[PDB]
Amino acid sequence: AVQQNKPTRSKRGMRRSHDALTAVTSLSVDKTSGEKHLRHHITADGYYRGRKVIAK
Amino acid sequence: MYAVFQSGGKQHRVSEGQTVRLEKLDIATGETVEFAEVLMIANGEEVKIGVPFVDGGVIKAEVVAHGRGEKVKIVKFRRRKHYRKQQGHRQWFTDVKITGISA
Amino acid sequence: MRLNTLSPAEGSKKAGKRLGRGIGSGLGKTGGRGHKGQKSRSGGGVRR
Amino acid sequence: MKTFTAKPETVKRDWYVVDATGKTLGRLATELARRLRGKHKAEYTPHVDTGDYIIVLNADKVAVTGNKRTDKVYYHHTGHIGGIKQATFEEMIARRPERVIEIAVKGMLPKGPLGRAMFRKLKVYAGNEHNHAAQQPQVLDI
Amino acid sequence: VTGSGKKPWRQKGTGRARSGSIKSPIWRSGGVTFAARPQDHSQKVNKKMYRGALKSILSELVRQDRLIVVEKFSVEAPKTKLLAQKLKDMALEDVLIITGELDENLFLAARNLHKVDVRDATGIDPVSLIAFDKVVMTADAVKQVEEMLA
Amino acid sequence: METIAKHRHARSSAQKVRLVADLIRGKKVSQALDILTYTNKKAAVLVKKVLESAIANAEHNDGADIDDLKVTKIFVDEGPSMKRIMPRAKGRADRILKRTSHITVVVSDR
Amino acid sequence: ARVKRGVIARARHKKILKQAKGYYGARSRVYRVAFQAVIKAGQYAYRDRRQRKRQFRQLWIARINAAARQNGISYSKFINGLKKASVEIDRKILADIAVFDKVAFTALVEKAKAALA
RNA sequence: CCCGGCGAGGGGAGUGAAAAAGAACCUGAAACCGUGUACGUACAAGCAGUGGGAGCACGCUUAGGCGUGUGACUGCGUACC
RNA sequence: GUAACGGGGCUAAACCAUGCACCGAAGCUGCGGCAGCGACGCUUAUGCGUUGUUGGGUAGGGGAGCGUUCUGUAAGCCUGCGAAGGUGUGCUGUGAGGCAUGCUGGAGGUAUCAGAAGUGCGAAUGCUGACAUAAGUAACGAUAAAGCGGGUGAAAAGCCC
Repeated sequence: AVQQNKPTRSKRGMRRSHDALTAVTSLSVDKTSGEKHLRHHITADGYYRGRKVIAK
Repeated sequence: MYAVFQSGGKQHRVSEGQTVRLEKLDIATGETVEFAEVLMIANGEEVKIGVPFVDGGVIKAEVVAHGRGEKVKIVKFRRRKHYRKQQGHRQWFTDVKITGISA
Repeated sequence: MRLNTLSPAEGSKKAGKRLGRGIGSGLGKTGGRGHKGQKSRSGGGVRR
Repeated sequence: MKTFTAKPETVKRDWYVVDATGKTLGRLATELARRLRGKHKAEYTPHVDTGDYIIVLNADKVAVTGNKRTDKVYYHHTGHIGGIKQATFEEMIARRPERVIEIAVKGMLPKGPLGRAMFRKLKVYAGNEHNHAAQQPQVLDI
Repeated sequence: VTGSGKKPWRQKGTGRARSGSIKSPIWRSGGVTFAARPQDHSQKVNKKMYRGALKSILSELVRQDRLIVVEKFSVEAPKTKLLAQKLKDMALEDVLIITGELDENLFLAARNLHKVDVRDATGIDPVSLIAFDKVVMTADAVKQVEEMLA
Repeated sequence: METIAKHRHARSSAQKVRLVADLIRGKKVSQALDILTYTNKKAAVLVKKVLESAIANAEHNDGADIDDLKVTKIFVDEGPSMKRIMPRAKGRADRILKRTSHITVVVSDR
Repeated sequence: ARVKRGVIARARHKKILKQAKGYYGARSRVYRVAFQAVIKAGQYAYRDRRQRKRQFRQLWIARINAAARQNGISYSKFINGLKKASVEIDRKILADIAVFDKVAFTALVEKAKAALA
């Protein structure tokens, strides 16, 4: 449409308040290495639950 | 204990030990303010008087400053008419500290 | 030196209106020319 | 000098139990609203809600007096269906019996917010079953 | 402003300004509405009012003891250094010298003197004459100024 | 002991960097750097270089130790903006303004 | 003589934005809306210079009312009894003793009800 | 010397009277967006102001009821040209 | 949507016959401050003491003062022994305004009084700049699309093989 008057700067931070980036609730390391991990995916050296997978 | 007296055309409630400010006096700092125009004292108990300026009563005070106050401004305005006006006034005072008012 | 101490006789220096200055001033808008009509506008129309 | 004026910590209230069985709707209600403001009391203040803490003992049996009742039908239009919509005089005492007194003192209180703080000091409950035994309510006949 | 009579225009009544001409004083920069013209602020000056205003300032110069009247004040040559050694000797600083005779030797002096200055009695200058610490005069100037002030 | 890294004239709108900074605000430096490594997104590598430069001059130079290093401030400001003509319907030539950010990381042991 | 225009106005401007200290949004950072606010502010203040005394006067009267009515007389009947009773200027602003130290105020009131006719 | 592509940009260290003169270098407002801190916002309501006001931070208030800033809350109340 | 007492409430808290009370405005009045001017006294070129009705106010008229830009006393006198300008605060006046000062600032400044004026912006659906705003909304250019492996490269869903 259009608008009546110029909106306030407090409005711009309120409209953004729910769309913001949310916490990760900390992290994982391996059961099996001193290498650090990515939670519930696999590193390049296969470390998750040891073994080896995917040596690319 | 509280009491009422007349500073002039305005009447003032005041208690024992109170520093209060009122409309201007002639009297200076180093002299005594005292009021026989005390209209009643509200004492410890209910007071029964008819006739004011109570003859068995006083409110004793002293001057603690004679000065003039802060500058107030008065704004007069009415829209669409191009009527805007300002005035100042400062007003003089006296501060008194009350020692009298019997129990 | 004595120069710069002269002054006009009483009321000889009239000073005069500036017009069109402040909005709290009483004088401002229209100028002392009133609302609308040929003489509130700039100088035109009718001959001498 | 300046006047004394009220502060939220200074307010006393005290606890009252209002017999409503001898009574009629408005003579309880305007006396109750008056106490409920602090207009029964010395307020000495424009902005602090003083009041009493009020228990209404019953009000489940409150007569309106005369024929105004059967056209006092508590009118509303929430958002649907042609017509005004309505509610009987008979529900408001027979079911949720508090409400007849609540929306009787309500219109006697100032604007929005201060009347919402005045209003929330009243309770009526269901009737002859009040729960403020432990506060020791001072009985009042009107 | 030259180089255009253009109207920017594209009508009036279109969410914008009256847009009359490209040369308008409100057109950012290049010319403003009341900028300056040549000035000449001089008037007639009334001759009977003027000479009696100099009788006024001349009476004050004897009443205020600023009129010394050194007899035939001059230097030998048109040198600042002679006039400056004379004024120190007379115990005078920053004084208005009136030559009566436009003799070159006084008239080409005083250029080096920071606050000392030379004028002629012919049409004696009234802005100068109320300033300076003293009026030095010659008796030859007092005569020729008086014959101008009648 | 404190070190600023700023990255001026950075290739971002600033709301979009502030989106990433405000997640990692007050986290302490080493965890904020993991959370930042494993967000793949392009705004987050851009901010890493200035997060990393900050912590890195604290590990050398004027600093001492980094075990007690914490991210004392993290914020982003409007850098100098460029105006470009956007091609558009019916031969409309409206302005699009090409933003940059001047992004500030400060770390201290304070 | 080209005058700069506005080295006087910088001092009127900052006085206005200082007087506009404590106000919300544009009234505190934008001069146009600051100027608007100063005019309405001082008009409101000026109605309320008088209006404050009338408003309070309602309260001066109603505290004296609860006191009097606990003393079994109605307020207007008490004031007319005291009027009928000999001299005393009294005052509506008088009773500090209505809300606290409430032992007192009865003797005047008790006098007025009796003297009433 | 640190981060970095070999980049961009800042910082430390050093230079000068001064970089609170750092290269777009003169000192630098105001819009503008963002940080740091204080106090505040979940019986919560409209020109956002006025009049009344709990509280708290800071200020040894010679502690002598104050100063400083903000303010729950609420009587009253319709912008300027 | 009560909404023909302003509303709650009232079957007397109504209405009618008689009357008294109270509350109720910047009115009426006194205090404290103040404008101009009438009257009388001193007694004037200027004023000051007592007293007095007065003083809501636009268009508009008239009197009076201020800073800004520049001259003139200013060829003096003050200045890195800390000048304009920026800014927060206090003090002060009837208001415009004046003054003092911490922070900033690294060269300029200044009355009394006279004089000249391009002389105070916030509006002209005024012109320009910086840049806000609805907005992180809308946009992904004939879907002459792409898949996955290796590589340059700090980095590849768009490059290269």
